[PDB]
Amino acid sequence: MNSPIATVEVFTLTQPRKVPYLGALREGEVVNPNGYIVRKGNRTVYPTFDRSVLVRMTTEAGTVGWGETYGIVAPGAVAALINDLLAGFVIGRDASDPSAVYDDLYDMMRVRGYTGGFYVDALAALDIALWDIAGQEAGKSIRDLLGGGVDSFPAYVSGLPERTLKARGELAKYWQDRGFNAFKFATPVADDGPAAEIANLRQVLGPQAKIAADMHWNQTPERALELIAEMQPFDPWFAEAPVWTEDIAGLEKVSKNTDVPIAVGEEWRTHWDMRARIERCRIAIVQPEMGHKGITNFIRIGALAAEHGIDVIPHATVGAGIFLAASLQASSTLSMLKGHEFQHSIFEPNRRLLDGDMDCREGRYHLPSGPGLGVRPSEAALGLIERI
Amino acid sequence: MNSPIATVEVFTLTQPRKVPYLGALREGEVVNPNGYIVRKGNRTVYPTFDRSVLVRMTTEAGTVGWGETYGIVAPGAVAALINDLLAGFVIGRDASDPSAVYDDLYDMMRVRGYTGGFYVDALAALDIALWDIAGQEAGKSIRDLLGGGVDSFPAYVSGLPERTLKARGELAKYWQDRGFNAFKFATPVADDGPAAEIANLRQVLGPQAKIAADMHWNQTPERALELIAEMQPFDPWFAEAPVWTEDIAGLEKVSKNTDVPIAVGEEWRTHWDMRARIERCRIAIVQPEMGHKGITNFIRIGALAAEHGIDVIPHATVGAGIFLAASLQASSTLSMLKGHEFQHSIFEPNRRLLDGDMDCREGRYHLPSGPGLGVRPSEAALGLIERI
Ligand code: NA
Ligand code: NA
Repeated sequence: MNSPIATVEVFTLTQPRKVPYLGALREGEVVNPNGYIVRKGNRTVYPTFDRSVLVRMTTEAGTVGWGETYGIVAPGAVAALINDLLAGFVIGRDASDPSAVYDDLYDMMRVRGYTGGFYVDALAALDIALWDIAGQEAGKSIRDLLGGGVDSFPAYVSGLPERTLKARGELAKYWQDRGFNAFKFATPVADDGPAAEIANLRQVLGPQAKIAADMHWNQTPERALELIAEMQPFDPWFAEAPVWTEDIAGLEKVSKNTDVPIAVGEEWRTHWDMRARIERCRIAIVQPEMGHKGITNFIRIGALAAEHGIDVIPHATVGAGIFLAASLQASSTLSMLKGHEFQHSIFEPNRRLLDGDMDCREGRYHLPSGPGLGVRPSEAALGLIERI
Repeated sequence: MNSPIATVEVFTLTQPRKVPYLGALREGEVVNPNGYIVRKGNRTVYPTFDRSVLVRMTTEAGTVGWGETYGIVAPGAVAALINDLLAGFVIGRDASDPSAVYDDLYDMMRVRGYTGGFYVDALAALDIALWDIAGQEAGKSIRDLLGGGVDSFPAYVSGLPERTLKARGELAKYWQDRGFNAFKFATPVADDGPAAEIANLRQVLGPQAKIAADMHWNQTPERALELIAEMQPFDPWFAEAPVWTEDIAGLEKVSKNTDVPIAVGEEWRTHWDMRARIERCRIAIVQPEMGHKGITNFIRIGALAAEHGIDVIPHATVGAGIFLAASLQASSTLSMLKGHEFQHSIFEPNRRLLDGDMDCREGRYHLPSGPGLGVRPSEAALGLIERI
């Protein structure tokens, strides 16, 4: 029934970015070795390309599962973890209980403090591939295997890649006319500030639209609160990532001193990360990123949200569509799911990279139909992947 | 004058000697074909060879600094991080303000959640190399660059690698007679349990000996409190790692419900990790590991401990002697320093792998003389290093 894992193969898929992105670099920033650039304003490194890490996992019987995680930065890190260490402890196991395999792999390195970061990125890719196999072997979609899920849910527009405030609103209105009712903007994009941006968006989109602000971490708690106050006359849906990730005291302060819902969680890895915040802060929404987390982690974060009446609105990002499909599968089973980030500019071009009916239209994701993940890399994608 | 960094070279060094496991290999334990072994107790993975990652960093003027981090598992992860991402951001910088460079590197990935693990392992190795250069350029030891430190301080015996209770007591006494006054044992080891072990050690060593219990993580807070209460009559020096690292609520419960000092922190990476625990828990002792952390992080943790009256008792782990030399340099400056882990099997490799006069004799560490770290790899070590 469940055939042992025979092989674990790691790949990268690297392609040119197809969105204007270098407009964010306004301070004379220079490309560093291997194509990296640091934005001076937030000190964060960015790739000059799109890249993710893909895993092909094959049973003795020939069932092929796929997983994926972040590969934008030093994909050799995940590749080393899998090739040197983790693959050996997956091979010979089977997919009868994927979460048991995850928990064993996690346990190998937890006491040495590798409880997140690249280690969990690696585990995420293996976990998605193993659940894909489990579903295929059962003849069930992952969501079915997880107890049942819905086949569609709301999607919000993320990413307004235009140079001017005016053109950003025109882009949002274009998406509104396509049947989207929920939107998010990033505060560093906003030249006259987040208040002027939300003011424009609110005017353009009308009072019924949901308009969230991604505050993108780089504030003191006091400044975060000031900016949230400036935005609040325009009815923000939520304020996301008001302070640095490490600053739980600062998040606590922000969350207890505004009524604007606070959303966090894209950069977490496990429910343990969630526990550290919700035990201290007022968190309205969690925003898990499947590519960092894997299905086992995502399901446990979802269950913890249900315990505390916290809404779940998952993140989305640069990737081939494999971890996104995983996100949809897992998200669909969650009682606290309100909807899901939609990166139109990433999703649209990568239809070519996938076999499988995953769609997003008229403000809703439509889940794929097949057993397991329901998607796989297309023949075109297989021509592009490189071994790592 | 501080000359800009020209080159960053990454190596592994695999040792011809092997530190004992604490806990004899047991029926059913498997040597994986990948060269790793998972232990039946905590399900932590262990290597079959001791190995660390070394970094040689060279200025344009030709000053050579050395750093070191963990390499026991998947050293390709750190190597990829350094070769692909980090080295390019260090090249061109100088050692005038090593902590500024550390901060810039850390900031590149913090919003994506890479705030620890292998990322900070890699930063630790670079940070140690940069301080080594800074010292040599100033003609000052690292401790003198940091405002001055002691030239020696007490070491304690951090574990007792023998296969019986009786033999571990005899080994403790052997070290007591050779100048040691403080000892630690691992609670899962004795067949009769940790109360039986501490009772034996107390009887063998006498009232004056400090005897700590390393609880090795795998307890509920309730079970940890039960075991601590059983050991309590025998005057434990501290109870280390009573619950899982991620279980901050569990650590709070333990620390608030025993008067036995609680010690944690070898598997942390930054002062952020400390802040998350000390805000909620009663921590008596922090135990930073230089190989995971680097000088910048280690000193910040020391300063935070000083602010809160928390004792600092650093960890030690097998390596070539580079991160250990860094540990002694940084520890020597700390007002809260109350000792430092030692084991014969951990220290001994550095006698052949390092040139320099770092020592441990009669139960005390003695710091090397000379600028920077005051040590560098020996001809033997330069022979054995392999590029990665
Ligand atoms: Na997010
Ligand atoms: Na320790």
